[PDB]
Amino acid sequence: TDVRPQLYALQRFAKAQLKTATEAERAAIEADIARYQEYLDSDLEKLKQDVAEDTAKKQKLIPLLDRYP
Amino acid sequence: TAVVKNLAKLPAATSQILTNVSKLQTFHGLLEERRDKYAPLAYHTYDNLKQKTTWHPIAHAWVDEGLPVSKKEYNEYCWLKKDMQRLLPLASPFVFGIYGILPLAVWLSNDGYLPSAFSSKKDIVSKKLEWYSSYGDDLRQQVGPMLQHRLKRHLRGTLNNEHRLMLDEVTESYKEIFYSHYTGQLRDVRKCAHLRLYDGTSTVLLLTNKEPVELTSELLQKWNAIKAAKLSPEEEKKARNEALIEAYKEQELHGGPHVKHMQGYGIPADTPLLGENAKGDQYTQPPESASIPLEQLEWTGDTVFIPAEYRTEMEDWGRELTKLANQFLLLPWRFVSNAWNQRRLVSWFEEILQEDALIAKEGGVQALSDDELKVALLDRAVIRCDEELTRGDMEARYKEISWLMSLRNPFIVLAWQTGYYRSTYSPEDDLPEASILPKLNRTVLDVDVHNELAPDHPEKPLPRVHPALYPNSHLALAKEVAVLAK
Amino acid sequence: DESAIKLAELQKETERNISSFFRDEANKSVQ
Amino acid sequence: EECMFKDTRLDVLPPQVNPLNAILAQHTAQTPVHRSLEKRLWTEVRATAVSE
Repeated sequence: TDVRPQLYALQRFAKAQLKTATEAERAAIEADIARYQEYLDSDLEKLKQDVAEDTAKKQKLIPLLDRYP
Repeated sequence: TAVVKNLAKLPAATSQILTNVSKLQTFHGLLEERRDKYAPLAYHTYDNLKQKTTWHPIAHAWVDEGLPVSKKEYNEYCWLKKDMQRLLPLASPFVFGIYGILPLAVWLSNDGYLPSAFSSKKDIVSKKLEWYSSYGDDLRQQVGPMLQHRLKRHLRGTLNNEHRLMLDEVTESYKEIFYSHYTGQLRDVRKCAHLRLYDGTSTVLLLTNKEPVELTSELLQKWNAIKAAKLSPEEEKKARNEALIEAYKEQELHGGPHVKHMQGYGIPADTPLLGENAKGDQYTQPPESASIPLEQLEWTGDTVFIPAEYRTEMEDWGRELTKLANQFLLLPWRFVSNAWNQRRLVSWFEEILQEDALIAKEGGVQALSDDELKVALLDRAVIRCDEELTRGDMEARYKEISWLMSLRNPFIVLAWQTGYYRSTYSPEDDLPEASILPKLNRTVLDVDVHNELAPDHPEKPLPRVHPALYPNSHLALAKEVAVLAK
Repeated sequence: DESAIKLAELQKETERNISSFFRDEANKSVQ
Repeated sequence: EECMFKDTRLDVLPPQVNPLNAILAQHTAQTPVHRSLEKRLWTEVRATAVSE
């Protein structure tokens, strides 16, 4: 299972979508492209860090919802 | 009995009474010193009939965000104010004579009639809880249902006129808020906020040197941004006036403020010229401020809150509903106009809001103890002492009523509160049977305040969606998660 | 219903955009 | 007029509609497509994180 080519595909799709974007959408997509380039340069370390942050948020959220353990 | 038991400590109580009076004086000096330089002037306003004052928390209940005070000290302040209220029967011998001591005996009989000095306990929280569990919850548990009925019958009206007064969109929310003691299901506070649909749109006119401008979310956001940027006043006032003229143009394009076309309120047009004063076609005489150019539009620092409460306003409540609202909140109610009880209720409201602010400064609800949280909920009138809830249920209850009181409407607050005081008694001994399920538990996460809820259509209610099921909930609930996991 | 079909339609439109873009890209790569 | 002498609870039942569908639909309509494709990456990377 590869991750780098999927990220390249995502960046290319975002570039394709940028053409039909409005001003605010264009700025947001530019920030997103910068984020993807930062992930690419960082060798997926920042990406995995953000994934771990979100997963930690979720994994802290689950056990609190067990009202009747 | 309790009469002699309290007479035994009456000598030991006068010293504590005077000490408490001194503490109250010092705290009031501090609070008023802060209020007289940080708080605005909430002008007095008379009701529609213009004979008695009317009161609303949006204008009169000010919260000193930045009060260098501990929460327990504010609890002491409020409790000692109530003790000063309870010290009033001491005046009976000084107005009736030496035979005005039997009222003082009746005062000394019940400990709930008395101030703190007659209590053996020391901590303000334990003292307050003792008073509540002894006298106050019982006194409140016999006013809740009747107050609820009065609020209902204030909405739906008297003499079979519900088709003329009630709304068909607040129907299911009305049922869930007022008839959930039939179902046994929990209530969503947003369904109590739906009761505000009986009212009109609450507006805020900022008064300028030219015209009044209606406040909006955009203008308020811009003003908060300018306040956060911490700019020089030469730039601050300039940006504020820029946003103000922008909003003025926006509302002039909208068709004027909402207040121009609302029954009971209105902005006058240009004054007319009478008879020979009419100069041909110019039948009007514009005001002086018309000479001022619009670029010089400056905020006067004056504001006008218009709740537009056509059905919820405390004036139309009545002689009885006001008294019961003050009874249910354990406030003074006898032998006074509804204006004075309105002020008392608004002062209670202000106290609760300041206490909420200090709790949020002190680290939220979880920083509090169990007895302290119990006492807070008792002050908010959402718990009765014959329940023995969990900590999570108490925290959710606090969050619920805190958000509901953030909206500054006493009617929905009382509607919410009275739902927690609908207890029945069975005629049989075996029934109700011992339950099989565990005690009710909740969490702060189960309360949905960060999302809007449309009113369910009549006879088409929808199920409840947990906030956790929403997209990106782990990001929105991250604060509560960090507070709870720690 | 009138809430599930809408969600399915939005998801299908998103997947349609994705698949159409990548299919055009593959066709251009073969070209 | 004879509403009390009937049982029309079956004529009027609570609908079986899931309001979550109305919520998720508003969520997708606001988001773009590349974020939808990103979520496939967030999920895939989470699988590999659990694998390793």
